[PDB]
Amino acid sequence: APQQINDIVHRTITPLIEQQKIPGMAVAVIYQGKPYYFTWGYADIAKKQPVTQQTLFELGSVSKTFTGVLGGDAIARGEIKLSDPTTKYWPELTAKQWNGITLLHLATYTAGGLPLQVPDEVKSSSDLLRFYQNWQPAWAPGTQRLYANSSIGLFGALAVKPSGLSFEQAMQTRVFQPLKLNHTWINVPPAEEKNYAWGYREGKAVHVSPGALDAEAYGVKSTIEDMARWVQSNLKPLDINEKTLQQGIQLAQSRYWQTGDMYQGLGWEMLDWPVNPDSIINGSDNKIALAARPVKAITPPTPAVRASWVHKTGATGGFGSYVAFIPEKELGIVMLANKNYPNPARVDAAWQILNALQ
Amino acid sequence: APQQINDIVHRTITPLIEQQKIPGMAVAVIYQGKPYYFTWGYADIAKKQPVTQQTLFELGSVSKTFTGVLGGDAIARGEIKLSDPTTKYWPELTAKQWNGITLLHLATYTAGGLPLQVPDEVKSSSDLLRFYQNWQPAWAPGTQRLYANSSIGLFGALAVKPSGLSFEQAMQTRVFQPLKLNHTWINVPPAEEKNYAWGYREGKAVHVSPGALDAEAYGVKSTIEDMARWVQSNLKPLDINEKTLQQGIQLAQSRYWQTGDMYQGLGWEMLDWPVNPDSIINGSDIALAARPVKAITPPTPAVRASWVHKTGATGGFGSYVAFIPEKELGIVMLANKNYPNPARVDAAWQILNALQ
Ligand SMILES: *C(=O)[C@@H](NC=O)[C@@H]1N=C(C(=O)O)/C(=C/OC(C)=O)CS1
Ligand SMILES: *C(=O)[C@@H](NC=O)[C@@H]1N=C(C(=O)O)/C(=C/OC(C)=O)CS1
Repeated sequence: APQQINDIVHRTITPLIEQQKIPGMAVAVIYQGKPYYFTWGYADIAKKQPVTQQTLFELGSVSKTFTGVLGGDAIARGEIKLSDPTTKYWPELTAKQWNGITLLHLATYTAGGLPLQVPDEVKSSSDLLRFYQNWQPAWAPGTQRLYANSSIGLFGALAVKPSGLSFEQAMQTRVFQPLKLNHTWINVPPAEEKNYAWGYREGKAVHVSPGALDAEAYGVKSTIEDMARWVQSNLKPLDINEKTLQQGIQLAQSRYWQTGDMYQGLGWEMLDWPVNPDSIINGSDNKIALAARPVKAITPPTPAVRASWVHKTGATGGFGSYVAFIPEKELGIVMLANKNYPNPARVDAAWQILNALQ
Repeated sequence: APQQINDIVHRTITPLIEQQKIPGMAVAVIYQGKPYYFTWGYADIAKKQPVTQQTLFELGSVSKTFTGVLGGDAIARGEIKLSDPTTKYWPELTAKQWNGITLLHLATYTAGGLPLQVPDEVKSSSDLLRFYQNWQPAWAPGTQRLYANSSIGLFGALAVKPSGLSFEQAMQTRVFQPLKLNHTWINVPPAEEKNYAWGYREGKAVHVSPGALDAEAYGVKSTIEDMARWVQSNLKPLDINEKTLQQGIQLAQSRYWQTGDMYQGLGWEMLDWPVNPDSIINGSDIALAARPVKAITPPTPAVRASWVHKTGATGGFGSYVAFIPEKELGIVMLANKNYPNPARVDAAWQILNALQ
């Protein structure tokens, strides 16, 4: 790596790991379009297995960026429209509160207060229909953004209905394969288990538990190499050969709603660059990031803005992830750890690094 | 051309020219991506000059397709947003009816009843300001569509302000040049007058008159070759090398509003394909039809299975362009008489339906 990349990464990430007591960490910096990789510590503390370029980490809510782009691709294929009623694709969802809730509201957490989590007790398809049929909204559609796994989770499940493919099969064949993400999985197969990091929570080794709509909201596992490729793809979508995927990545960075200084994409969130770092740093703390906020519709949505900070945080019980990039600067960063440590500390580190390099 | 293309075109266009008494016509069929050209009759009856592939015709309102694409390319550049208020780009528009009227409303005829024509007495840009300030909407913004040159014409004018270029210069540098439309003009240069057809209105030779926002709403002249290249560009925007233009073409074919079976783009109008030919044939015809619109929220990106089209007339010319992206199929009809729109649509549908 150029010395200026090594110096700012070492000075920022290495101390963060000490401060947060992170067992293992991989970071990619994309600089003038090319990836540079850094690794620390252990994937599995008991085995003393080092983090490598092949180590798979739980991306947690970073998965929503794959879901947003898979939906973007289905729109480009003309299979779905974000203006369509949710009930077009789930004809069994007939209760009256759903009138007026569209795929756009599910994808952007604006349906009117669908809950942060799908309840743990929901296990079957039948449980899931009953939970949505029984949900009562806190606000009208398209008035309030409330971050919610049960919102974008349902979007992803419905987006793939026209294709007839399972969500996993659509994600593999339409997104992971065309981008050569060859070590990225919704369900880690036996061959990859030896590379699958353990997460650490209260010192115990953990992996995420099965949950309804887990694949669509928080279920992707990936390596630092494949996430570097994912950043590159989202930095420069016109390089992607497959027309509908190139389109889908562009649609996932369109600005659909504005709250404060952020804009909501499909999975991705965006702010103009240069950003106020205190804004993304404080905004990432869960007391703000999970609060309801009033949205202004952006009518029609602004196409992807090059001069943006585009980012997403993600956590599972044992893992904490962050991805951020600025298309205009051909610059990005991926940070994967096998401990769930506070968001502001991720955003602050990533900001220090990217701001040094632009 | 392949004998089947030849035969469908000639058995359609021959009787059209006879029945409508058209003095000169040029047609291009785009079939599997490649252009095939046909020409008939006279560009200049008095001078006995035939229509050729280099004859310029007035496109009339087909010019709005170039204005919608130039707008789409300005949005792709980040210079404007369709969600911007009009007053952002013309802050002298202080009259209170302008609050809430966006560039999207201007581009799609939904501002609330701006009129079809800018009145003839509007010359200067101060007369133009006074016209817009004094205009009284019939409706709230985004509730009814009323086709209007004064609506998309102002959109064209404002969309280029951040660029710092004249509308003509932006159109030249950002659309005509990149697409090698080198015989397409807002103002026909002296060197190209020998190729400018006359239009014919009641047997008299006529050309379009200057008027305010003419360039933006109805003032482009072009050849059948350059119009075939325009149709190719709109059929396959992914082949275009300039990234903002490729995107601008896509934005112009997004579906912003629905009324009946038709969707409004930026300049272009679209229907799902296959189309009921009655929907487009009668649909193309009335001096004012005000139609309620449903917003497409958010707009649908350009749908490949569409019949995408635009009609156009000036006092002496009648033009039509239609294409179907998923079949790589298109047609351009240019004539130097303004004959009824249903006759245009009917011919076009009878040709393209036969070729797919
Ligand atoms: C995605 O990461 C998702 N959690 C998935 O398991 C979101 N991120 C959170 C976080 O940043 O920590 C969430 C914490 O939720 C709480 C504190 O209840 C949940 S939503
Ligand atoms: C463009 O062609 C424009 N005339 C410009 O000089 C419009 N042309 C019409 C037409 O195609 O005949 C118009 C019909 O008006 C309606 C009701 O759409 C509008 S003026």
